[PDB]
Amino acid sequence: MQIFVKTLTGKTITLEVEPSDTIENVKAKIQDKEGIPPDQQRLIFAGKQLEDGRTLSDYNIQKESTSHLVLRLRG
Repeated sequence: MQIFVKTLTGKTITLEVEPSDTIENVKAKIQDKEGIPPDQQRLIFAGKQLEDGRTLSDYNIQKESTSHLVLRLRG
């Protein structure tokens, strides 16, 4: 499935993922496109920060017809 990530400029990128993928795995894909290491990424979905050891399904991100996440820089 596809997800959209609002980057630090207010623009977006797209990632291809699976619902059971871990948050850490998603951050690795964001690092590939944006050059921000996973330890400096904060991902927000539906107002909640996503935890590295959790999966996308833990947050029901796949239930939305369009999956919208927001990237913030730690610090």
